[PDB]
Amino acid sequence: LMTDNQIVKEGFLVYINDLLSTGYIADLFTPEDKEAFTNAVRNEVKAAGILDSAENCWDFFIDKVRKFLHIVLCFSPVGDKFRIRARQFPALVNCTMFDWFHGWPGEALVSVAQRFLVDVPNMEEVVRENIAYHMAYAHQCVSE
Amino acid sequence: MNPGYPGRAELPESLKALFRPVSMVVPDLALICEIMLMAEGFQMSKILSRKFVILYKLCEDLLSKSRHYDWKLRAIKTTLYVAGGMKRAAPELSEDKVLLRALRDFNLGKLTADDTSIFMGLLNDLFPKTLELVPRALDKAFDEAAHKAATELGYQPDDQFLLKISQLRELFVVRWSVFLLGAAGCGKTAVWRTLLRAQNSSGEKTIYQAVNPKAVTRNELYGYLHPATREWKEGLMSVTFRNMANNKTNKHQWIVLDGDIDAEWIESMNTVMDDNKMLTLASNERIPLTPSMRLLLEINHMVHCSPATVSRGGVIFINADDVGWQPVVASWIDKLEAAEYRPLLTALFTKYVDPCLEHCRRNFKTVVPLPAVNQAMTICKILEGILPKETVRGAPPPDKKLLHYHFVFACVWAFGGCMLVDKVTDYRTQFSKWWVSEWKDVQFPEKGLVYDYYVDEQNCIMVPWEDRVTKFQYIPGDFTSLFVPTVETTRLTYFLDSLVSNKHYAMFVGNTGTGKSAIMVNKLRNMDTETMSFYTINMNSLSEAPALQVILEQPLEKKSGVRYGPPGSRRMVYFVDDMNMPLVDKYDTQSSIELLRQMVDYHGWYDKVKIQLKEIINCQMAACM
Amino acid sequence: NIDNLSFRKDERGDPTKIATHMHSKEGEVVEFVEDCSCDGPVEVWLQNVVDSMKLALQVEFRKAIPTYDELPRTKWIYVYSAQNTVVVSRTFFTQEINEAFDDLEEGNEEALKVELDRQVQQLADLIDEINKEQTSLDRKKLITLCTIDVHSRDLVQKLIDERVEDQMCFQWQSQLRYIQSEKTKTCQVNICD
Amino acid sequence: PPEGLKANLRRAWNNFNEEILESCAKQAEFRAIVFALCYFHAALLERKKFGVGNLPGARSGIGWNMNYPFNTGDLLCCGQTANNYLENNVKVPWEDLRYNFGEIMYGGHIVEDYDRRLAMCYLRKYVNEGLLDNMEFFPGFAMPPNTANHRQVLEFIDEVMPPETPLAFGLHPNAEIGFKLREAESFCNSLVQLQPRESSGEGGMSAEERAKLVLDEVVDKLPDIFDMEDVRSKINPDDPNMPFVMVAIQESERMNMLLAEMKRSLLELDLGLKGDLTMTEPMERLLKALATDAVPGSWRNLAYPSLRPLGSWLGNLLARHAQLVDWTAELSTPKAVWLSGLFNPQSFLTAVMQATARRNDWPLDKTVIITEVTKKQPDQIEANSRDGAFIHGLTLEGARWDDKIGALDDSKPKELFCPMPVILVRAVTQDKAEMKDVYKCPVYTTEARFREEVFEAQLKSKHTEIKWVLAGVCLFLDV
Repeated sequence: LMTDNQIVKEGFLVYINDLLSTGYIADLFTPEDKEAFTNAVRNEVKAAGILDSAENCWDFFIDKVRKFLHIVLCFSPVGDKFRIRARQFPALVNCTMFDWFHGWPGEALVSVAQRFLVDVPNMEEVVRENIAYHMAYAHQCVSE
Repeated sequence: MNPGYPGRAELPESLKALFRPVSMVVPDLALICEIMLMAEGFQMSKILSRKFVILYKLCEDLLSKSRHYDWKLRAIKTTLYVAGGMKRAAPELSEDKVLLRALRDFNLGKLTADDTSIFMGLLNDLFPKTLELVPRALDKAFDEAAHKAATELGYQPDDQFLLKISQLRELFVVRWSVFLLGAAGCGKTAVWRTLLRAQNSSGEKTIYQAVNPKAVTRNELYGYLHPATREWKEGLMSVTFRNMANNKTNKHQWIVLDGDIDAEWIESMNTVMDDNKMLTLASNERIPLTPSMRLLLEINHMVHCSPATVSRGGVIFINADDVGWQPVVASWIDKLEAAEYRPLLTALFTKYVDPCLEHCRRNFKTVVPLPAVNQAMTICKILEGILPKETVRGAPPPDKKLLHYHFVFACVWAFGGCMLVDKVTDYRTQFSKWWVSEWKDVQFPEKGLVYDYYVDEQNCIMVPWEDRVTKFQYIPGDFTSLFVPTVETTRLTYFLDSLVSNKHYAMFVGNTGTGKSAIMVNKLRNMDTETMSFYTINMNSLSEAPALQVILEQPLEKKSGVRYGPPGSRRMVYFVDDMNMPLVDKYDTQSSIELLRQMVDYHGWYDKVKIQLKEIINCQMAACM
Repeated sequence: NIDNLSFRKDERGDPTKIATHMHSKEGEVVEFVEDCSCDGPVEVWLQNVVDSMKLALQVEFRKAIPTYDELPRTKWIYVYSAQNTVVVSRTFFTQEINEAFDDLEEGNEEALKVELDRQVQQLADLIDEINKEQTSLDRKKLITLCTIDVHSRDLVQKLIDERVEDQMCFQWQSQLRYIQSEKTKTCQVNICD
Repeated sequence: PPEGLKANLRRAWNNFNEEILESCAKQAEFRAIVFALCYFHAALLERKKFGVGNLPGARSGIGWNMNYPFNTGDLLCCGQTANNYLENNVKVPWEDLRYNFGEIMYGGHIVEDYDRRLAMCYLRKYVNEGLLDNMEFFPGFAMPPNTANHRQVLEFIDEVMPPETPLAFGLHPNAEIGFKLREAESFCNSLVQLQPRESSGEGGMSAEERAKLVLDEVVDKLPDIFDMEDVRSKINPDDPNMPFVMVAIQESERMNMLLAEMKRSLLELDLGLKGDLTMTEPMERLLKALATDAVPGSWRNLAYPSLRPLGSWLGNLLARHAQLVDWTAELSTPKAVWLSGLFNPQSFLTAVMQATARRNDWPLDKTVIITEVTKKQPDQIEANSRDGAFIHGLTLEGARWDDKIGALDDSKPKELFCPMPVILVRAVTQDKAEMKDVYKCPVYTTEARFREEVFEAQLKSKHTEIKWVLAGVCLFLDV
């Protein structure tokens, strides 16, 4: 899981690129990483019931990553560099299960107001939920 | 000095007792040229100036200007030098006739045909008696060996070949900095190939050494004292120019360079690119060019350079007629030697190729840029795709029928095969129907779609590819986004199969996951994946030509030759996800792309640091964008 | 003017510090009159040999006047140095012009035609030795004289159109002209006053 | 600085000391010339209050086409050399100094001969011995021949008053109307920069207008018949191997690309404002050009009237298209065209000259331009031909094309702007008649900039060419 807030350099997303568009990175793997990592994974797949000539190691390699990595995004598009980097590399929209986060609903106001206003002295419920739905109302007024 | 607008400018404010304004603004080109033509030994140089300086004012005012047309006094001087020198080399004539050989060898190289008409008119308005105009010249041995080479080259020796090699041969003895300003498909390759092979057939052996200037960083090709070590790094260009400028003073040598340029890596060549012919280096290696080496640059467009830059180099601007779509067709005709079918096929290239050509030209139009000469190369690639399965040594009527089928298919797949696909504005199947409305020797199926139709070659019936809806599969395995081919992919992969049967293939244009994965895994699984071995790379806007080159060479065994080869006997088919991600440079070049063009053209490479050939043995490509 | 120096022999070790003559700025050897030695206090013999260069040029100027029997012949062009031939052409032709008006008296037009003929035949032999054999440096001399000739005939036509307009008018006043007060050994070049 | 020829003049004096203003009457011509040149300097400054740059208005608002840098240092240096030659020689050969004080000391900050001849003629209107006899600067204010004591004439211009007639500045009284037109539009765009609005000239859409595709070697189409000079279409000795045919072919093609460019930019007006893969920054910046009513046409490929709002400028841009999309393909016939519709008017000029060359001259030489002045002797009449071309709508500014000559129109209505209605010009080789009877009229692609000459002309001047250039006249594209 990686955040635009956590993203300090878009070079990071470059090193996420071949993971997604290509399927696996060579962008960040230093040559020792590629070489020794391949040496370990090939022996792993040899142990994984697949004894072959070549190229079947990368198959159980795909097993070990994509059945265990499943990276998820948490960005906001308002940074228009969002689509800029996708224009720089298709990985951002290639195989990416987009999810509308939300805006943020008035129901969130109401229900979270019950969720947390529950403990606030004075407990008085008619007043506290007049408050809860007043704040729903007021948050909607502030948004408009 | 010279200011910006007439009479008004931006100058110092308080410097006010030091100078006195005067304006030296009129070019005295008539006077100066007249001077240098007495220096070029000319008597009516008065009148010669009177005519010719105004001639080039009017050429500037009238002729369709381009990136390679100039009449500034520099090239003026060059022309006058040529005319005077050959005048003292060809004396005993009117000065105007020598002037006209100068014009003939000078402007015809760069100009177009409309420019040619204007030029003839400007000439004969001032210079009647056209027997003067384009005065007589013979290059018998040159053009005979050139036509010979072109026939041997397979390219059609369309005497625009002979015309162009005449210009180039007569300019080599004049100017050593030369440009082959052509285009994609221009066969400038063929031009210099005829040139150099023919001169190899006639002495002064023409050893050419190709390179793309936009391959790697300027430092590596150039060479340099190291910016952090101060050791002199050897330069590919300078190493070759020592091997080339020296010990190849023996005989006429050639430095070939196919590609294009940008005003970034030239500005230091100003001492060898010009007459100075003296490669001064930062480490001061001082490599002198001698008149035994020939500089040439096979190129398309001058979209980045100052006129003064290309002023040193000459421009041989080519006509498409010599390497053209019909030259491609008859070049293939040379390539086929089906001893009995040669009489038969030719007419098809007129009754099928031509009508389907004009149909595709206007009756339908696209949004994808397509070269028609490449459509001729496309139909020819279909031809060698289908040639081995044709044997005219048998009975002539079934052979002629099956071949007529083959060729009408070849228009379908080479000219509607490049047409706008479905889902834009009704172009693909409308092409197909209007083309099968023009099949003549063999029956045309208006049933269903001829698009759908493989054709049972004997019984002459046109079977749908829905006979091959198979294969079918969909299951997560070592899974990601999943794909499976069907009918259209079957026909497409059969097309590419007939291609790779000749080791041929084509690049690929389209959106992501439009069948791409299905197609690639399909072609991979069809035959020995040792041979059908691939290499998938998405190449992005930020990783570039060296970042491409490093990710190129992992499957590249470097075996004998030395060649960039595949590991053992196999035919790699490297895959490119999206080549249209990489960024253009400041001069609008995605030098990774041009590096790929270098890979595919020469079929090999030299490392930026090494001086070693790494040719290409059996590779193929798979390039989407 | 001194690019380098040209010496006699290995007097005082290295070639004679007696500065026999300078080496031409454009690359050639041009003779002095008096030859002073480099070994002395620098500036003094510097002044000496520089003034020797000056005096050499001006006295050979004095020499070249009647030895100009005829035009610069293939004899006279090459016998006299580049500076010799060009300076003579300059000042010779200048006084030719100064006479050529007859100072507002009839006779100028045919004279102008004759000097234009001088330009013609002069350029003719210059071009001839461009085409026939001539030393590259002497060919530089040839093109020098051609490029003198072009302006000379330019001025011929200039005063063809400027018909009667003499020193009393502004137009000849405008032109380059040499009061040869070589009575004092000076080429008092006197354009507008 | 407080200006005015009285003020301007007496400190122009004060640009010289007494001993170099007041001196011996031996050099009485010295003080006369210094005083005349003081007024001359003053008048250059006064007319320099006029020029171009924001000019659809006053022709007399052009003190200078290309407004040139002058300085008082030049004044003092010329005073030095004048005192030199007048202490030296009180005798004066005029042509000498009349070349000197111009070409070699003043004329160097100049690019066009028109202002050079303007200066030399304007002075020669007051420079002679016949102008050394109580010389008239302009009636009402003259030169007193007491030219020894500067203090005396200094008194005299304590008695010369500032309020000089506009023609006492040598210029007709028509500077004022267009002069305040200039200042009016100055207030206009001033307050424009001084008042904010959003999305009204953007709220006003601007993608409502276009021309369409033009010739692609497709037709020979002929709007080339009548102009009241060439009442009927003509063909004469021409080069139809390069007539205006292919010139206009490439004109139409280049403009077809230009229009397609304005299209593919205009393709995203609010599409740019509402596109993701189709945002257009250059035309996004020109959106204000649309809104600020400033011609976003910047893809400069043909000459044009520079100062015109979007409505007039671009509607007449379409009119230029129309005029030349008609005037595309006319089988060598060059008659009355707008010199603006020509997608390069100089290529057109070259075409018409090469047409004339087969007729008006001979091979290896060229004809010369001169104008249609009527009353030519009836011997060898050849007029409605390629003897000259035909144009319509070149503004004959500062005179009037009446009696088929330039008639005086300088203090009369519609005088800052007269057009040429239409002319059959004359291309000849020996034009050696009627040279001082004519102002040497130029032909410009503009007056608002005076950016460049197309070529010159020789129109019969009703009065002296001196004050005719003091008023000036030429032919142009548009307002």
